Amino acid sequence: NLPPNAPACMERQLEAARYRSDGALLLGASSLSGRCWAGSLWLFKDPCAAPNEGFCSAGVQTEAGVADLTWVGERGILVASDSGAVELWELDENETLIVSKFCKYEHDDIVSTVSVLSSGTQAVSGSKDICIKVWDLAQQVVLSSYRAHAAQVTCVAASPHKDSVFLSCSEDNRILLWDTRCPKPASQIGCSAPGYLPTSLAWHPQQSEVFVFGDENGTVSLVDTKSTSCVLSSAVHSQCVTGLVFSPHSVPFLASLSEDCSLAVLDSSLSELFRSQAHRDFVRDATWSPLNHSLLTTVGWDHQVVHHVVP
Amino acid sequence: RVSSGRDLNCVPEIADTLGAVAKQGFDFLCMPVFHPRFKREFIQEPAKNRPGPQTRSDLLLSGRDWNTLIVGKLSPWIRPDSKVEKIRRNSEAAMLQELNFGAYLGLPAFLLPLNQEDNTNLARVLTNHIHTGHHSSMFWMRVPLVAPEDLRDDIIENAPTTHTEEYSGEEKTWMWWHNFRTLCDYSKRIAVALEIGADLPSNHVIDRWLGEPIKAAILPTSIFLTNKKGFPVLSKMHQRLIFRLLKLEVQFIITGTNHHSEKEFCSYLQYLEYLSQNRPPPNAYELFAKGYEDYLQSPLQPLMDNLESQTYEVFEKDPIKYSQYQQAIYKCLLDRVPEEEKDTNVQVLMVLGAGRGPLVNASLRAAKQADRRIKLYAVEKNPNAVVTLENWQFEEWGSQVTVVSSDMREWVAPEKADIIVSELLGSFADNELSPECLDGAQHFLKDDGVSIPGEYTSFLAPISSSKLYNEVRACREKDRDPEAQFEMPYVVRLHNFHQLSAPQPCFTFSHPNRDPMIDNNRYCTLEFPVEVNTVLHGFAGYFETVLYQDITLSIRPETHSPGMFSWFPILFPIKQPITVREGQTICVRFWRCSNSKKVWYEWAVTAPVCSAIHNPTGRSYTIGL
Ligand SMILES: C[S@@+](CC[C@H](N)C(=O)[O-])C[C@H]1O[C@@H](n2cnc3c(N)ncnc32)[C@H](O)[C@@H]1O
Ligand SMILES: [Cl-]
Ligand SMILES: [Cl-]
Repeated sequence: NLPPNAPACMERQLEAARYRSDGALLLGASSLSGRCWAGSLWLFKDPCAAPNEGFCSAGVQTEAGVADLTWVGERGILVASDSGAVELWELDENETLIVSKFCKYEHDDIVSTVSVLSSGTQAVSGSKDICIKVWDLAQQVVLSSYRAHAAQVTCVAASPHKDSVFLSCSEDNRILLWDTRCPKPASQIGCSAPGYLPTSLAWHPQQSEVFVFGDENGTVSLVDTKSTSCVLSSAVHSQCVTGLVFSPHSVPFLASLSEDCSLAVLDSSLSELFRSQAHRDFVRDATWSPLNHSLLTTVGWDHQVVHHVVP
Repeated sequence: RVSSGRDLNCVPEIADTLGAVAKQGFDFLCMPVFHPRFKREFIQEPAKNRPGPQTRSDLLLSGRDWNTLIVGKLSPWIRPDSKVEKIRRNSEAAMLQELNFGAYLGLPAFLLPLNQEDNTNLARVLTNHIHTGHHSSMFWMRVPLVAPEDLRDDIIENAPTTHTEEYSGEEKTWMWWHNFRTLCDYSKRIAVALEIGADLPSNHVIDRWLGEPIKAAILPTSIFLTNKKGFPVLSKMHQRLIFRLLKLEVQFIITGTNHHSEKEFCSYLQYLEYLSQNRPPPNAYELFAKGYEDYLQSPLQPLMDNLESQTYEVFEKDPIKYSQYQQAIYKCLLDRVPEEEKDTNVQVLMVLGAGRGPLVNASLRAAKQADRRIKLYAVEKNPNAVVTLENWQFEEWGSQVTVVSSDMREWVAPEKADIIVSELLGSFADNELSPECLDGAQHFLKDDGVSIPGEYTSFLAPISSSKLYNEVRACREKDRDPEAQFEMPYVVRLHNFHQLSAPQPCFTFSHPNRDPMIDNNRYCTLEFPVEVNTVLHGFAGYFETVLYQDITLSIRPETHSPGMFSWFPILFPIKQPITVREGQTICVRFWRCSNSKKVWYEWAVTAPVCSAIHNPTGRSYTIGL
């Protein structure tokens, strides 16, 4: 059976996979080819059932594609749309419907990245229009609009526990550390040479002044914001690092997405522990199960919702 | 009115989207031909063998719609000049794939960005696609007036914006375009899509785009100010630019989402239409010049050739020219014969090169106005024009006018003349060979006789026009020098161009010529102070003439006779464009040469760099004697 609103089919290009604290699975998908170029939002109470449409808890269709996604608490879904809109979708009282809370067209091009800030009341979006916008999820408005970069914004990442702090990176080769408290909020951090363009950012879940960043040449780098000169790095992928996600573990494992169609799991020294060639297309997202911390899920463009067992 | 287009980087349903933009008032749509986020792999497996379809079907629109309403957009991930080899190769294959899909669709134009300094591989791939077939498709290079790096918010504590003046650095996006189009060998298929930002740069940066092939202007919604009624409007400085662009007849493009939520997407276009309608109207000259703008024409040779009938007709419909000739004769008649002699003294008036008879009639209107007696002779070499003259003299003029079907240089006059009146002048004054014509005729002018016109002077000004340079470039013909087109003058309504320095006199001729050794050959050196960074493509020529005393004619823009459309500027091109830096002097050399058979010009640029001497020995161009 398909929920009362859910479409008969889910678009081939799976962009996002987000495990809720209870264990439910959030799916973002787009139609990146064919007659219609739209998107859809899916909820799977059984993660082993995905990507099967007729076996989901809830489902809805957005007007355009889903470039990025994030959980906004337990019933909130924040969407980075191709329309240039940032969308907030509220999950039903029964959690059987996904209803549009707000659709605001503030960006002048595709919104490619979204990150919810520590409070869960504010969020930051990064667009192709080169701007970065700070949002009020309750008031449905943009508090601040920042044009700090020179090229498109690839990734925006809120700090785990600070509402004022967030990371951003762009095709202008800049990794910006933000702090809404300073009059000049951004600070251009980065190592000696410019090198290859930054593509992905992952804040450390325990060390609040540490983060990792993946480039366009498949390199993964470990960075201490204080020492401000990239000490540790490894050539993990043969193509652009699409995403970086840390495990919920006390000493977290680092999962690494790529366009080389592979997944990799790394330790503190960025050494390879696991590798999966499960995907036949681009690896788009990764979520560790809040229920089983050794379980890691992945979504790709090959419409595969793979489940991995991490040693 | 305005030809407008909507720019979108998101099209979920092509049929719906097009209908909405058409309902909004847009004449065309700029949209992706593949999905913007759909990165493709062409080398590495498994991503290489990705199942199709690679994009939406051509069946979704009619051929007519594809040909006239859709402007394709290159995918933003396609980066042919990336520092990463794999990305360079994938972006190459993807660029070829995308451009070929647009040609397969018969798209009227396709958009490609110039958003960084190095676009060498982007250019190579486009140039290679241009030479793969023979199509009429246009490539619009999306360039901003101001690079995004140079307009970024000053919010990076440890990387502040440079608050100092950087003249050449502020012009950087022009250099991006210049390099890209030089690499692509000035393809007529490569044009500019100029992206206008919220804050306009210094005028020199804007003026840097004068003479460039701007086919489209991109106006983001962000740049629109909001009026007291809540409607989107523009700053007076932005309005200034729009008005400059409307004369270039560019296609306006609206990009970005609607920030004026209370109103619809038709309001942005409504303001452009409002500005378009309110601009000053086209004057007598501007209305005539319409259609002749940057159209290269051959200069007329009324001496060597016999002008067509509809050609004299065109010349005759210039009112200011003949009003001025009338006045100059009127003034001469009173100065030559006093009121006490107004019935005993009859003036021998000779129209040398009478055409169909406008100067003959003007001479008559002038002798009636001055209340003096005149004896007219109408000398004309064109026998076809002489048919009109003889039918006029029999039907109207009478015995008063003696039509002479001859060349003034050969005609043996029965008596000398008091006044010789002629209109043997071209856009460069002496380019129709008036010095030689009147030199062989002045023997039958009284020792104290007046020549109307008494004097004429040619002027030159250095110009920049990559548009007109490419136009001259396209004038290659078979069975001649492959570069002969650059060694000849053109008559043209110079429109999309930049005058780099104030006109300066070149050649002057006075009639009658008192010199015992009459030499119409010349050599002139001019030094033109240039205060902009630019590229020289040639020299505009104009002229000034003294008919009699204060009665004059001019095509020099400074002193242009109001409403006179008989002459358009001449253009002397140069084979290779020359880079001129701000503060440099352009030194040009001009010669007027001749033998017994023909007259021609030769020219060379000697500063800031040398050119070859153009038209040596009149090998590419001569004016027949
Ligand atoms: C009609 S005016 C041309 C003025 C015109 N508006 C222009 O743009 O130059 C030139 C006339 O003088 C005549 N003409 C030129 N050379 C001549 C010559 N040597 N003897 C007699 N008539 C001559 C031509 O045949 C022509 O009719
Ligand atoms: Cl651009
Ligand atoms: Cl301009």
